[PDB]
Amino acid sequence: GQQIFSQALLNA
Amino acid sequence: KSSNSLRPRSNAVIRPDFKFEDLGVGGLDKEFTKIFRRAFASRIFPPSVIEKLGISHVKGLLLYGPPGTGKTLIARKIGTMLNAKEPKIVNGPEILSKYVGSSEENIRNLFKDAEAEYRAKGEESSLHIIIFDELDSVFKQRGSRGDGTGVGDNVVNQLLAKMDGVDQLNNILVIGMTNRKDLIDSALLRPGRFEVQVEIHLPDEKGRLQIFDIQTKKMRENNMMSDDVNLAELAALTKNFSGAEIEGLVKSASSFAINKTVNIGKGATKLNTKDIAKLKVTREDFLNALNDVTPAFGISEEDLKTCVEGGMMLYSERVNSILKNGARYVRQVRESDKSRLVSLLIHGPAGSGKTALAAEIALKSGFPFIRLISPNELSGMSESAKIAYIDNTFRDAYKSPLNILVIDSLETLVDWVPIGPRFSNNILQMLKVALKRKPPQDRRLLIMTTTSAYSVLQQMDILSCFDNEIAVPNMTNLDELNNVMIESNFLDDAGRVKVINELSRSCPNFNVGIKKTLTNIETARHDEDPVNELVELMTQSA
Amino acid sequence: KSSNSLRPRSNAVIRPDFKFEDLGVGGLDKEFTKIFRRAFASRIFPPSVIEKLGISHVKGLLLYGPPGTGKTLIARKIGTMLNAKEPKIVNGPEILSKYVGSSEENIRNLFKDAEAEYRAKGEESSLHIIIFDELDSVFKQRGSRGDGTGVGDNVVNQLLAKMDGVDQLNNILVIGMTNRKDLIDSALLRPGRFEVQVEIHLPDEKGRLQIFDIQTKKMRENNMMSDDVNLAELAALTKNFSGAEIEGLVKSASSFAINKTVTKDIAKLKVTREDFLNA
Amino acid sequence: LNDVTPAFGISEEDLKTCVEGGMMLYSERVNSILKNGARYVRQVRESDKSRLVSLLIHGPAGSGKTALAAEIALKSGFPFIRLISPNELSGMSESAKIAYIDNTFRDAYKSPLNILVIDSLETLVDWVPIGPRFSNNILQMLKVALKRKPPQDRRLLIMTTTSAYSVLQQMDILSCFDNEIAVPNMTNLDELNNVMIESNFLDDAGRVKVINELSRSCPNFNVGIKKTLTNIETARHDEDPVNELVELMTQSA
Ligand SMILES: Nc1ncnc2c1ncn2[C@@H]1O[C@H](COP(=O)(O)OP(=O)(O)OP(=O)(O)O)[C@@H](O)[C@H]1O
Ligand SMILES: Nc1ncnc2c1ncn2[C@@H]1O[C@H](COP(=O)(O)OP(=O)(O)OP(=O)(O)O)[C@@H](O)[C@H]1O
Ligand SMILES: Nc1ncnc2c1ncn2[C@@H]1O[C@H](COP(=O)(O)OP(=O)(O)OP(=O)(O)O)[C@@H](O)[C@H]1O
Ligand SMILES: Nc1ncnc2c1ncn2[C@@H]1O[C@H](COP(=O)(O)OP(=O)(O)OP(=O)(O)O)[C@@H](O)[C@H]1O
Repeated sequence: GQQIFSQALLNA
Repeated sequence: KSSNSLRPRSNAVIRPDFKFEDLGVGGLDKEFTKIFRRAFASRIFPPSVIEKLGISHVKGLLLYGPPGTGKTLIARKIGTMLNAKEPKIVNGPEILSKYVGSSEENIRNLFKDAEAEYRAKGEESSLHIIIFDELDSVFKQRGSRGDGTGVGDNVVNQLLAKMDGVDQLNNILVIGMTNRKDLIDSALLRPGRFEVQVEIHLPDEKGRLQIFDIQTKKMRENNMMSDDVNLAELAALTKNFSGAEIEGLVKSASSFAINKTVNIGKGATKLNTKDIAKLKVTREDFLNALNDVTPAFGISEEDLKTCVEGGMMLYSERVNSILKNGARYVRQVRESDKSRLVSLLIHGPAGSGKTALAAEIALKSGFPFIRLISPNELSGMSESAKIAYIDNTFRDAYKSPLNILVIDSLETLVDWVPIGPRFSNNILQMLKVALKRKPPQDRRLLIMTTTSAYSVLQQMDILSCFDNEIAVPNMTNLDELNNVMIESNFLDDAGRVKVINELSRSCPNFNVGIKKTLTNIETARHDEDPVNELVELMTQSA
Repeated sequence: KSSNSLRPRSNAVIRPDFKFEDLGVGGLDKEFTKIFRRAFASRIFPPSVIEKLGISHVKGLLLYGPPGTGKTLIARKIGTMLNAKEPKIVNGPEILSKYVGSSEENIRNLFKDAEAEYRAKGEESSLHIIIFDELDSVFKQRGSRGDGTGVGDNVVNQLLAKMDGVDQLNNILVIGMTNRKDLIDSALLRPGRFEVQVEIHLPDEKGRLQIFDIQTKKMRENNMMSDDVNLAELAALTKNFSGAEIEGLVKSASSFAINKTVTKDIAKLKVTREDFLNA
Repeated sequence: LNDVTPAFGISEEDLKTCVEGGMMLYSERVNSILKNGARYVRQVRESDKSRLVSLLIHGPAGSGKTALAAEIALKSGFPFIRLISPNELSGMSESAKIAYIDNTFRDAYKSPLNILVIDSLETLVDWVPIGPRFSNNILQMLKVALKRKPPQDRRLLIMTTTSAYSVLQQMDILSCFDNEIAVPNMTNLDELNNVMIESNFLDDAGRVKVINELSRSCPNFNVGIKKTLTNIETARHDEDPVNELVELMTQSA
């Protein structure tokens, strides 16, 4: 019974 | 250009060539007057006077009701029969996204074109429409259980801040539809956000006639319906039918009429030019179709038919008196305008036949709305589930102007056993509070409850909820047995004679009850139909 | 386009050559009449007449029964012998995902092709089919299931809004199989969503005879079955059997014979009554 | 005014619906009790150190207590009026009931003057005489909350209605009520006719006939007003002559 979000990094 | 004469707006919204017979929605007629006065009445008067009154237009509309009634049809017709920009349809949970800040952006992007055009032009901007479907999916009460992820609150906050905020906007109309308005947030239902709220209910008999005439319109004008079809009769035959089941009925009748020519399967799948140019849907097709579409609001009527599977043999004379009393009470509840709640109790010895009499009275009453609560339906569930079921059933009965409820075997709904004594206090209290709550204004109810342990109900101190008692004594004389045997076809006349003659010698103060008598006759029909078996069984059972 | 044209459809949906005798399912005859009358009857008549009557086609089919009695078999046969498009199969809870908002995006992707083809070719579109398997696993009554994160309600609402919404579709047919019809939601069974409901039950004696006949066929025409085997007696001895049990019986007897023969005696292989009785 | 409806004023309508049957002054004791209630309202309005006054209203079942309390409450004119009754709490769980009661009591400490009405105390705690069975937690919550003084310069008047005086005596909960009021049943046959004229059941001659017949064959009259009104309503549509009315009255008595 859990859920999750997500973030993002750009390119070096 | 607006001349000196105060003439109506150039690009009006509703135009002057409009009438409620063009929409195509039948039944609801007062609701439409309300909707079209409150919302689309301040956009037709010339802008000058509406500007001299200092009032802004309403920017919200909510439609709620049971399943299969006409909400989405109204939304669709309103969206695509006006003079405005195309609607921005959104399905129920079509907003949510995966990344951290994309859901709120999706809710923000709906208003931007409207903002731009209001900023650029002013009061001449064309109306914009956006429609939320299944509103009760994401916008739930803040701070409640559920939505463990922090999404249940950010979405609601964004919508609240964007519908009435620090920057004004009055060229939008947002419309929402739902089956449960008890879960939508409480700050979304105040003037300024979703002002007009309308409930759409099941249709009336004249409403059913209007819906039937609406559906079978292209069929009649192309000469494809027979001349022995009377729509009034069909409206009469359909009792618990919603707007979305008449359509199913019509299409099933069409299938029956089609299938005769091209018999799918078999070898008769060959289409003959002659007989498809003379198609006609007839009455028998409709009557046959009535056996396919089973209404979902009338299941209990089949259980009230099952209850009386043994037939009402009018033995004795007390039965007629009981039935007459029941009819009198039904008539009184029908006519009187002040008696808005009448409750009865039907008590007697076990096996005397109470449920059958209650079911017979309820069936012959002829009311639109009838339901039954029985131990069978509640088997295996838990206490909370049972209370929820009882509450839901009692709430469904507060609509419509006439209702009937049959509560069966009260003492076994609360888990009674005399050793402790043990029972459930929660269910007992719920029923005690439910059998004294008057329905909403302008409604009536008639609650008939049976029991077989009168004394126990007396001890619990619950004998104040009821209003009148009906006793059902069991058979005592010996002619009643003769009538039952005559109506059951046990033996020939001679056989009945011998059985009654012998029984006279070995049975004083005969007292059995009908439910047992029928079973004894049934089982005695096999072993020894002569007197011996029936006499032995009736002696050992009495 | 239209006009009076009393000639069959351009690309008929069923076929020019069809008969129930070759479908491959035995014991269910009334059920097939009902299904093919109510569902595939309006897709054969010329489009002109159907347009005149103001009718729309059926967009659902639910069929339920006890374990192992011929439900997936029907769902397979319907979706492979109808000149339609490739079925879109979703078996079990194959949609749930652990990212917020990605669970229902899988339910919205099953209808994209149908919408795209409907928007271009209005009423000349081919038939699209999607099969839901174990329907009762995820689509339970909304509001009653135990507390959680609120994904059950979103899934049910998404399917409800996609099956019958503000944008109309007239190309889709969706099939559902389940063993417990009571658990399904109440609003999914309304006419217009899952209109035709059918029940598959254990067969009677004639059903058992027909199943036996259509199971042992390729071994009766290849001259591999003895002459002392009588299927009427076997249909009489097996009582309360299901279709799956009869198939198991057949392959068990075949295994008996094959194990018995075990160099080139295979040329004479033949299944006999004794193998069936031992099975 | 029929289109827009308040959202906070959803409990004064219920109080207004409890006196739907109408008030009839069939005697003078009714006037006396109403005057006493008005006196208490005046005292709580004009005083400064008496920030909490609690009353009890008790009597035989069916004597019309809730209607009388609602009538006193509605004529006060205070800014804030609220009612707690079994109908509101039906279907909830124990914890939900406690939370609801606590929040309603905490919402009464805002306005300068308040009135709170508790209906059928015995049924709020689920009392059944078989066990005896009842809920202890709710009883303790109510007992604690009926003696707590409100914050500075705020006044609250609590009125609670019960029909099991003896049961409350047994629980030892009778120390948290300042004054008590009784509402005895109608006991003089003349009062019946006083009601009858107010209801216009039958003609004057019929009224004389019924009163004379009952006086002939109905000593020690004891009915209660609710039952009397129900009987008159039933007798309107079945048989106007005395027979039905006299039979029903002698049955209830
Ligand atoms: N008042 C009505 N007049 C004519 N047809 C109606 C009416 N109400 C319903 N229908 C028929 O019902 C069909 C489906 O109803 P509708 O689209 O309104 O469902 P709904 O009320 O939104 O249901 P749900 O709760 O499942 O979303 C409509 O296409 C129309 O054929
Ligand atoms: N008045 C009647 N006349 C003829 N048959 C009757 C009558 N009442 C009941 N029956 C028959 O009684 C049988 C059903 O019994 P029923 O369920 O009414 O009994 P009951 O006393 O309510 O049961 P229980 O013992 O569970 O409390 C059916 O055969 C019905 O035909
Ligand atoms: N009516 C039938 N006629 C012929 N074969 C049948 C029939 N019913 C079942 N079978 C045989 O049963 C095999 C498996 O049955 P199937 O997979 O259709 O069962 P099911 O109803 O889907 O089972 P479950 O409820 O376990 O999912 C089929 O391959 C076929 O061999
Ligand atoms: N003095 C009165 N004169 C006339 N009608 C009255 C009077 N007092 C109450 N009534 C009416 O009679 C009924 C009063 O009974 P009500 O149920 O309100 O009180 P109760 O005794 O607390 O009830 P319960 O029977 O539930 O214990 C209501 O219809 C009210 O309108």
